[PDB]
Amino acid sequence: AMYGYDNDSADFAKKPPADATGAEIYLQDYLTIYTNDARATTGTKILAGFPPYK
Amino acid sequence: ATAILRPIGLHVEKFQQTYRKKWRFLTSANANVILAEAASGERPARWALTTGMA
Repeated sequence: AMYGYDNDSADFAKKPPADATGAEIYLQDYLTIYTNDARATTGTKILAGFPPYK
Repeated sequence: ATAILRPIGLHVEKFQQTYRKKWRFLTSANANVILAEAASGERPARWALTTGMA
């Protein structure tokens, strides 16, 4: 998306390089917080919920 | 000594003119996209990147 395809690519027109145009790009990778799923855990369970990430 | 003739030179008339206009233009905010322009005669096949800069 930033720099575009090679001039001989069949898909050249699909991504006009933002380094040339200065156009906006959508980001798709987002911070995700995990915690254990104890629904099927046998024995001693850790039931601490989530960390207070806020 | 009194001069009855002096080198006044040619008679040349100079004319200055000024032209003014006021225009109001509307432009469209075009997307920056890539268009293919096929080869034609001496014109090679090329990619074109559009703008809204009128």
